[PDB]
Amino acid sequence: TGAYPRLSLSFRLKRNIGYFILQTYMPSILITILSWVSFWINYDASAARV
Amino acid sequence: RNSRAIGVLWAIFTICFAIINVVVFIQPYWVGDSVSTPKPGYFGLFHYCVGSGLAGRELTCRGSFTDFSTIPSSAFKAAAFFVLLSMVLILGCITCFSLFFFCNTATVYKICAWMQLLAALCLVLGCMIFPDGWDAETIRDMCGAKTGKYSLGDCSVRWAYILAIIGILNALILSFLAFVLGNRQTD
Amino acid sequence: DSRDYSTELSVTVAVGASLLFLNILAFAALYYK
Amino acid sequence: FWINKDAVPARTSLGITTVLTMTTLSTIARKSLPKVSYVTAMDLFVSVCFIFVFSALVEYGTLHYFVSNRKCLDGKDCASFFCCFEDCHIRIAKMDSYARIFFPTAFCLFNLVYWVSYLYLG
Amino acid sequence: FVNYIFFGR
Ligand SMILES: *[C@@H]1O[C@H](CO)[C@@H](O[C@@H]2O[C@H](CO)[C@@H](O[C@@H]3O[C@H](CO[C@H]4O[C@H](CO[C@H]5O[C@H](CO)[C@@H](O)[C@H](O)[C@@H]5O)[C@@H](O)[C@H](O[C@H]5O[C@H](CO)[C@@H](O)[C@H](O)[C@@H]5O)[C@@H]4O)[C@@H](O)[C@H](O[C@H]4O[C@H](CO)[C@@H](O)[C@H](O)[C@@H]4O)[C@@H]3O)[C@H](O)[C@H]2NC(C)=O)[C@H](O)[C@H]1NC(C)=O
Ligand SMILES: CCCCCCCC/C=C/CCCCCCCC(=O)O[C@H](COC(=O)CCCCCCCCCCCCCCC)COP(=O)(O)OC[C@@H](O)CO
Ligand SMILES: CC(C)CCC[C@@H](C)[C@H]1CC[C@H]2[C@@H]3CC=C4C[C@@H](O)CC[C@]4(C)[C@H]3CC[C@]12C
Repeated sequence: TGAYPRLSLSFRLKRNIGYFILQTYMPSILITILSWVSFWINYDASAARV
Repeated sequence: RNSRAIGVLWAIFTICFAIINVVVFIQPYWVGDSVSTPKPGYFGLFHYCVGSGLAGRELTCRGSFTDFSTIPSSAFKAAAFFVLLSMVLILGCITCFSLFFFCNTATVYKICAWMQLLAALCLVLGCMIFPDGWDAETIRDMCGAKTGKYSLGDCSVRWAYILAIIGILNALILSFLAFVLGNRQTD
Repeated sequence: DSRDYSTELSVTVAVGASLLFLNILAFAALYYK
Repeated sequence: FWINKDAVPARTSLGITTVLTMTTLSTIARKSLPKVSYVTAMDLFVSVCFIFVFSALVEYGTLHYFVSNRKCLDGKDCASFFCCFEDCHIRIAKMDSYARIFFPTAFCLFNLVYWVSYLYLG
Repeated sequence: FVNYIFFGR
């Protein structure tokens, strides 16, 4: 149809990484260290390690 | 006679020391402003209350150790952190008071001799780092630009800082008392 | 109240000195009897 | 702590299940808020509880490992007066004996300090 | 409790 004016108001948003540290990253990490406990348990305790 | 009373006295007074330690930790009243103040209000380790002074000197209290973003300066963060460490350690002994009934007495006396010494060291380090924080924009605004790094300026010391200083001295004396009780009572 | 903090410092110093003197008295009674 | 040392699967199940319960409780507690990027009182309480149960689990792990898979100065001496070292295995086998009173009184102290801190000065 | 007193100490 033709040429039209335009204005644009743009924002840049940076996500605050504090919620995911204390909901996703840190529980998964601590689950990983707890999973490492199986190495220290005796080998013959199959039920506990498994 | 000697042991069975001195131990109870030391335990009771250690409970009192821990009580005053937590009290000085959570009390906002640390660094006030005298009559020569740009703005009214008091200041704490992590809780600053700045009197607006519009009509009824209402204070816009803001700040909490639960969020470091609200704390003005990292020096205050370190001071609160080390006060928390000291309070954790003294609470570790008041936890360990039940452990006497199982383990050897002299060695656990020495355990809180040492861990009282670490609590005293943490409280000392926090108390000397606390003056470093008097440089943020908040302190320079409410208490005046005369305030600076290790410079009180127009600010005034409230009861909490001197309370922490006597708490440091008391922690040292308590550690020495625990040391001598552990060492001598074996003989 | 204005900006009067001297009473608080005085009473806090008094109770602190009293407690410190109590601890030093106990220590003195211990380490040399 | 009151279960026998040889009941390895039972105690392991207790510890692992408790940490899963703490994680689930943390999630369902924090889903009752907006997605704020700071800690709250409930998050702090849940964190301390998780620390307690994790301490119990690693305590049992240490017990199982060490039991199964392995065997000047006015004071006359300066080290004894201001240090300590007489072997401090000694009483590692006794760990469950006095761990039954360390953890509950630690938890009671934490609860006392926590509630006194919030309910009055806040 | 029963496991404590009748299988342990
Ligand atoms: C978020 O995302 C968005 C989207 O991706 C992103 O947006 C881009 O942001 C950049 C700026 O950072 C925009 O680019 C600028 O555009 C300016 C406008 O240029 C056009 O119009 C020119 C006409 O001049 C008149 O424009 C208006 C009236 O219409 C008014 O200001 C005056 O009357 C003025 O005279 C026109 O000349 C220009 O021409 C293009 O084509 C010619 C060739 O044909 C070429 O020679 C030009 O260089 C240009 O490509 C264009 O059509 C523009 O002025 C501005 O210029 C920058 O560079 C010059 C030097 O080259 C500097 O002098 C000037 O100060 C600027 O720095 C710049 O190009 C871009 O358009 C946005 N994206 C879109 C799709 O619109 C945001 O930035 C992102 N981030 C955040 C957080 O916001
Ligand atoms: C007796 C034992 C005592 C232990 C007691 C432990 C004490 C626990 C308090 C810690 C410090 C709290 C204050 C500082 C951290 C919290 C404040 C904070 O915001 O931190 C963010 C990242 O870190 C954070 O989220 C949090 C970092 C600290 C987390 C510490 C974890 C504690 C133990 C977890 C247990 C595991 C189970 C818990 C999960 C179920 C910063 O990022 P961000 O730029 O986006 O913000 C910018 C802003 O614009 C929005 O916040
Ligand atoms: C049982 C022992 C080991 C526990 C010792 C640590 C406890 C007492 C500590 C750990 C985290 C601490 C809390 C951390 C943050 C805040 C926010 C502040 O605005 C008031 C104090 C308060 C609410 C603290 C109270 C004491 C606290 C709960």
